[PDB]
Amino acid sequence: MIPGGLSEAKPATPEIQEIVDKVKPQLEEKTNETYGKLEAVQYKTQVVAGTNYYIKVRAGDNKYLHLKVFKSLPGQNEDLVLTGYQVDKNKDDELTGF
Repeated sequence: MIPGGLSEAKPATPEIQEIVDKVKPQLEEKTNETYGKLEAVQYKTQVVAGTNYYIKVRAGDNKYLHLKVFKSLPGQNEDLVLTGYQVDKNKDDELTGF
């Protein structure tokens, strides 16, 4: 199907959305939409061998970003990893959510 980090994930936390203001200090005040889509979109959680994370970031209605935070630690513990990473404008443009 096309689940946007559903089930195990919340709607833009005060933490994940803060990331949209750190590495996305433009994508967070650029869409300048008249709604609440200027921040994180949501973050799902799922182990793996360090704890995978899916940070789908929100950039408004026309802009959208995305990330996958992963604390790589499969027994060897060799730094983290982020198989996810995206800007906005219309790349993560995906209307997901229950």
